[PDB]
Amino acid sequence: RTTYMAKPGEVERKWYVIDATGVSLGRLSSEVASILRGKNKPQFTPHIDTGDFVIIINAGKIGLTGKKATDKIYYRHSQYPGGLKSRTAGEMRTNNPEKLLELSIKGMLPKNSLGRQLFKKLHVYGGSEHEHAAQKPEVYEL
Amino acid sequence: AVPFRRTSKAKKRKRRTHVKLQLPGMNECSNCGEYRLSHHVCPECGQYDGKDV
Amino acid sequence: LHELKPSEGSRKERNRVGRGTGSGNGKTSGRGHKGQKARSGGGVRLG
Amino acid sequence: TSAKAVAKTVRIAPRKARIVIDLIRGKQVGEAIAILKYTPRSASPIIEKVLKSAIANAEHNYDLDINNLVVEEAFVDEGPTLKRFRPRAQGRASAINKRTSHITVVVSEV
Amino acid sequence: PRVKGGTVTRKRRKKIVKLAKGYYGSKHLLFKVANQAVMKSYQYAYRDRRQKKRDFRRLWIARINAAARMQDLSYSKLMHGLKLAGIDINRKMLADLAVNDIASFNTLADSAKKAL
Amino acid sequence: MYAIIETGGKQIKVEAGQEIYVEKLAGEVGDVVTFDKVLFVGGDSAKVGVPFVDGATVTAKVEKQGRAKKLTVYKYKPKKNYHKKQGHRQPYTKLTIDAIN
RNA sequence: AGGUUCGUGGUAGGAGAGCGUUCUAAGGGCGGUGAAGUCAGACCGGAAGGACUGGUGGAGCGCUUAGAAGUGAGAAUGCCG
RNA sequence: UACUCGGGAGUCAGACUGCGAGUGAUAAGAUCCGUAGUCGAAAGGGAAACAGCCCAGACCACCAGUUAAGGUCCCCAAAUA
RNA sequence: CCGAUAGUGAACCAGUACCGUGAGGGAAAGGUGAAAAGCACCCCGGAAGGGGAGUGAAACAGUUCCUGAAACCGUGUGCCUACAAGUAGUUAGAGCCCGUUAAUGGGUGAUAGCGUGCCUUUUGUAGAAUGAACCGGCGAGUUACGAUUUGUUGCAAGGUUAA
Ligand SMILES: [Mg+2]
Ligand SMILES: [Mg+2]
Ligand SMILES: [Mg+2]
Ligand SMILES: [Mg+2]
Ligand SMILES: [Mg+2]
Ligand SMILES: [Mg+2]
Ligand SMILES: [Mg+2]
Ligand SMILES: [Mg+2]
Ligand SMILES: [Mg+2]
Ligand SMILES: [Mg+2]
Ligand SMILES: [Mg+2]
Ligand SMILES: [Mg+2]
Ligand SMILES: [Mg+2]
Ligand SMILES: [Mg+2]
Ligand SMILES: [Mg+2]
Ligand SMILES: [Mg+2]
Ligand SMILES: [Mg+2]
Ligand SMILES: [Mg+2]
Ligand SMILES: [Mg+2]
Ligand SMILES: [Mg+2]
Ligand SMILES: [Mg+2]
Ligand SMILES: [Mg+2]
Ligand SMILES: [Mg+2]
Ligand SMILES: [Mg+2]
Ligand SMILES: [Mg+2]
Ligand SMILES: [Mg+2]
Ligand SMILES: [Mg+2]
Ligand SMILES: [Mg+2]
Ligand SMILES: [Mg+2]
Ligand SMILES: [Mg+2]
Ligand SMILES: [Mg+2]
Ligand SMILES: [Mg+2]
Ligand SMILES: [Mg+2]
Ligand SMILES: [Mg+2]
Ligand SMILES: [Mg+2]
Ligand SMILES: [Mg+2]
Ligand SMILES: [Mg+2]
Ligand SMILES: [Mg+2]
Ligand SMILES: [Mg+2]
Ligand SMILES: [Mg+2]
Ligand SMILES: [Mg+2]
Ligand SMILES: [Zn+2]
Repeated sequence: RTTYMAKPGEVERKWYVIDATGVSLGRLSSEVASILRGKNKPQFTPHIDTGDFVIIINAGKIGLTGKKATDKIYYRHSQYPGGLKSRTAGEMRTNNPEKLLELSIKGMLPKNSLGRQLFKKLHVYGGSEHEHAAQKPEVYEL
Repeated sequence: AVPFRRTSKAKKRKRRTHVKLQLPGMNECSNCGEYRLSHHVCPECGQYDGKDV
Repeated sequence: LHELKPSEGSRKERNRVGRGTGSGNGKTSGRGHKGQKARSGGGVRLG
Repeated sequence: TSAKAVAKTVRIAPRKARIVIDLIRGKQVGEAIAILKYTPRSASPIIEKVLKSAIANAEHNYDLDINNLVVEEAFVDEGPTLKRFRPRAQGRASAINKRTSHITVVVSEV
Repeated sequence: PRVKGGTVTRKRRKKIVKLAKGYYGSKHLLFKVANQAVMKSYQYAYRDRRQKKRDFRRLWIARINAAARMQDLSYSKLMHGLKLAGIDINRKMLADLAVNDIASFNTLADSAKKAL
Repeated sequence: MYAIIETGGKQIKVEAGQEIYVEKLAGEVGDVVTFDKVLFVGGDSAKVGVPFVDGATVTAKVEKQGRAKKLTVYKYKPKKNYHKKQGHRQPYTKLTIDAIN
């Protein structure tokens, strides 16, 4: 009958900067995934990308509670016999904070073509400066 | 040893993508104006390198 | 002779089995499954 | 405007003739004749005779310019098949298909 | 007399095969796999006539939630407040109003907020 | 200016001059139909009903009484020799909106 | 004919009402200004199914009420092409 | 509803779960009884997937509403109550 | 009663061809047109085969010749497709292209949700249990005479004939 459906390129998409200092990995990840999907707008359409772009700074200061710094593990398999590799969360926070944030965010996005499209709108920096001043991003508070 | 399933039309047409053949390497004869292969004697006048053969 | 109508209830239509499952007498034709009584010419004596 | 020629029930398998007929389509007739002459396949003489027959009856029946023709369409169709047998081991026989084909070529201007 | 089986088999099978237009390969050409595909399509359509209504209700609820969060509310609080105020506008109308005429949506949100 | 009205067991948003398809109503073609279950009137002033706006009506004209495009309902159960086929044709009334009062 | 109430998942299986095919009888029709068959369509009926329009075809075929059956196929490592 | 008389049957391989017993080792998705349920012959919702567990019995249509078990940070509808 | 897979095995040079040492077993195969008027002549080609011209109502009836379905093989083109994990559909849905037995119309479909063929046999099968390469034709509760029960009709303390 008569219900609204958004068209590609119709809803204007914004740029946001989020500071990651002292926030738990999962809490920030949930909010950022919800923003990327586009679920904060009434023009949300399940088969169209209506979300926004997100910049994250200070990713080296994300928070881990309990003993997650030494006891939480990330695994990879190369598909070769016996090729499993292991890596703890804390020393990724020290060495590759961007990979840590990207893995956490990716785990809670939809698993299809559209989800892989949405993953490309996220930019993560471990320091306090980014390269996207020409996009004029805006501060967003969790 | 034996095909488990029959092959569909699309799969057969995809496999037959490269089973075409090429186009001969020919050009016109400076003497008689006929077509001929490069580095070969002209079969219409018996010329090569501008000489009778 | 172009308007013949027999007395109602005097004639009924025959039942035919083994003619599809929409009739209720399809595959096994009212016989059930796998016995002596499911076979052609099967069954036992009168007593 | 157009002329055509057909060769019917030619004793050659349709695939082996199609592989050659593919590379004549949409070409100027003199270039097409040259292409057929220098392709060392067994289907080239048959297609050459069909194409020259089409050019000839274009010239004769319709008074068209024989120097401005192109090959409009060319194709191969299946004809009837001769059924043969080959004796194999153990006393058994296997089927053989001697296939034939109809070959059609059309020429026109521009 | 003898009845030979002509002209009915072809008619029935052709009808089935035409019902399968647009399917992949043999499924739009051959009767035996077309028959199966047509049965499967009918069953799927029967089930999806039920699933369509609940999918649309999910979409309306998500849109209303997004609209109400901008007015410092939740979907659950807003719906409870609209119940308390005697307002009987359903999800379809509320989501339509949210996307197209947000001012009336804010009016209704104020009414619900006062009802709480 | 528009309204939200209740008919056919559901609700519809309505403007003037708009063509509408609803569940079958009583009335010959050309008669005038009045809806009195008005929930909301919008445009430059919002009248919110609790649950209906008092004294408000909408008037429309009957264009046709029809049945919708045919649909086939089919069911089967695998390996149980069970199939069932049916046809459906849902009736409707078409109207044009005369006025919102 | 109209109401009121209670119902309407289904295998083996019981009961009912029908669709379509060939032939016969009577009535009444169509058809070289084009029959049957065949091809294509976005039409109609609750189902089995039934029309209409155009191409091909080139001589026979529907409808109504009855009657009689070599009476409807997707599967049998089925038979023939 | 029950019963009596008459026409037509199919069934005689059952499974799991809770409770009460035997056999077994106070094993078995074991075996054999009693008692109730579901499957068989039952789709829909929840247990990730999952005949037999939990909720609940599909005449057809709708882009309407309220609830059950189960749930309300993201995947994924609803409390970062 | 059949109408060319039917009716004789045999509608056609059929107990023939073919198989077997032999006794013996045992096929396939109908249709130009009303009338041969069965295409003089020209052109390409060794021919076959074509393109004209002519005959005919028709040659897209041209000596396996009425009609001419499907599988299967091709040529052309409107829409989609080279970051994607697919029982191939269905529901939602842009964009592009059309224009009907005219009606809340047709083709194709980026992307999103849901979704383990059909049959048989089983307590239980998507089943790694069975069967089917595909398309077409053929292919399974009948008849006779008795018994019993239900319905219908005629006559009724009677009813009914067999040869
Ligand atoms: Mg992890
Ligand atoms: Mg009778
Ligand atoms: Mg009957
Ligand atoms: Mg098709
Ligand atoms: Mg398609
Ligand atoms: Mg529903
Ligand atoms: Mg099955
Ligand atoms: Mg009946
Ligand atoms: Mg019929
Ligand atoms: Mg007559
Ligand atoms: Mg037809
Ligand atoms: Mg047809
Ligand atoms: Mg058709
Ligand atoms: Mg004709
Ligand atoms: Mg009889
Ligand atoms: Mg018969
Ligand atoms: Mg028969
Ligand atoms: Mg069948
Ligand atoms: Mg057999
Ligand atoms: Mg066979
Ligand atoms: Mg044959
Ligand atoms: Mg065969
Ligand atoms: Mg059993
Ligand atoms: Mg079962
Ligand atoms: Mg379930
Ligand atoms: Mg709290
Ligand atoms: Mg015949
Ligand atoms: Mg003749
Ligand atoms: Mg004749
Ligand atoms: Mg010559
Ligand atoms: Mg000749
Ligand atoms: Mg013809
Ligand atoms: Mg003819
Ligand atoms: Mg044809
Ligand atoms: Mg064909
Ligand atoms: Mg194309
Ligand atoms: Mg990638
Ligand atoms: Mg479209
Ligand atoms: Mg695109
Ligand atoms: Mg078994
Ligand atoms: Mg087959
Ligand atoms: Zn030369």
